[PDB]
Amino acid sequence: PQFSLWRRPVVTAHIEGQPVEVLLDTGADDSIVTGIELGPHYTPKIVGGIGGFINTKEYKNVKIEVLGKRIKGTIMTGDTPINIFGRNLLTALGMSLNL
Amino acid sequence: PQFSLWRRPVVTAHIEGQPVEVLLDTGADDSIVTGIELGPHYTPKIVGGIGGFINTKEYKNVKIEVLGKRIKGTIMTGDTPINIFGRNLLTALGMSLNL
Ligand SMILES: CC(C)[C@H](NC(=O)[C@H](Cc1ccccc1)C[C@H](O)[C@H](Cc1ccccc1)NC(=O)OC(C)(C)C)c1ncc[nH]1
Ligand SMILES: CC(C)[C@H](NC(=O)[C@H](Cc1ccccc1)C[C@H](O)[C@H](Cc1ccccc1)NC(=O)OC(C)(C)C)c1ncc[nH]1
Repeated sequence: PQFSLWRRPVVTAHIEGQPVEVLLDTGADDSIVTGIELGPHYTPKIVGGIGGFINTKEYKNVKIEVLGKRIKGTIMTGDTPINIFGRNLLTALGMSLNL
Repeated sequence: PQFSLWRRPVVTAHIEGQPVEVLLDTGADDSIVTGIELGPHYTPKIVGGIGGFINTKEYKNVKIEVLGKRIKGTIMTGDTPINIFGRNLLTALGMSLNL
């Protein structure tokens, strides 16, 4: 599809069956979400942005369904004020920025 | 053009004469640059990032040249880890996000 950017590109995705709305972020390296419980097998991390750093819980090989595609990829869960899908999940779907 | 998001979409902008590497960001409602100072006539703002709230200096009608275009926009200066061109300049340039 084409997101023209006059509204925030918010899309509904299913992460291991849970339904969540996420912002398609070209400015983020990772996809950080909150509100899904994915289990005790994570690698602890810390990522930065406008306002400072945040501790994350990284999970690899996660079943993701977003925009008619189904991919497997790394999602981080943490206290992020906005759910985000960064370039690691946008490249898996083959999305791109066009001029 | 098309940017495939495998590498961070950073380009060169010349904000009112001055050269700056900026990140093409769809997750951003505004554009915030650091390391340039645009002057005393600004309106203070607060915007929220991932680590929390920052204060920015907002300058309206800033002439910009990115890719082959000469546009005018609102640029904010503040404490960002990376210079970002958000949805207000991307729509001005006419860029889209596609799958
Ligand atoms: C939530 C994350 C995905 C996103 N942050 C990033 O993409 C940031 C952008 C950034 C660039 C340069 C310095 C600091 C931060 C990247 C992550 O913080 C850091 C970058 C970094 C490296 C070394 C020390 C400190 C930071 N990278 C990261 O976590 O993952 C990689 C893929 C590079 C290993 C962000 N963008 C906007 C708001 N938050
Ligand atoms: C470049 C900044 C503006 C950007 N922040 C935003 O886009 C933020 C965050 C956001 C993104 C997506 C969905 C909801 C909220 C919106 C801005 O913070 C705020 C909205 C807001 C203000 C006060 C309290 C709460 C929200 N917008 C803003 O200052 O600019 C306008 C002119 C649109 C009002 C950011 N920081 C890190 C990544 N993106």
